[PDB]
Amino acid sequence: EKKEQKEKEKKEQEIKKKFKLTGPIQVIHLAKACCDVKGGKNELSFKQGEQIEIIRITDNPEGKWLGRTARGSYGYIKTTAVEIDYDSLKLKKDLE
Repeated sequence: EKKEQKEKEKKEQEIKKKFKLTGPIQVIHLAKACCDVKGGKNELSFKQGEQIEIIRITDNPEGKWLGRTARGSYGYIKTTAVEIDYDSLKLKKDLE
């Protein structure tokens, strides 16, 4: 199907230039932002229990990863602001 552009908000337009995700991006892991976080202008405006996905493991000076909420907001993440799991790539919590 046309799973190329989804266009949810007006946010992904910007993030494609700002964080540079212009094109096809894949998840590296599944994060879940915890707690009350800084979440500034470069960061994702997420929250505690926010189901975000990180698409980019950045080594870039920001010292942040590139994540996105299920709400369609992409942002940098302090690696401490989220719970980064490898489990969530498979989801083996139930495992049935």
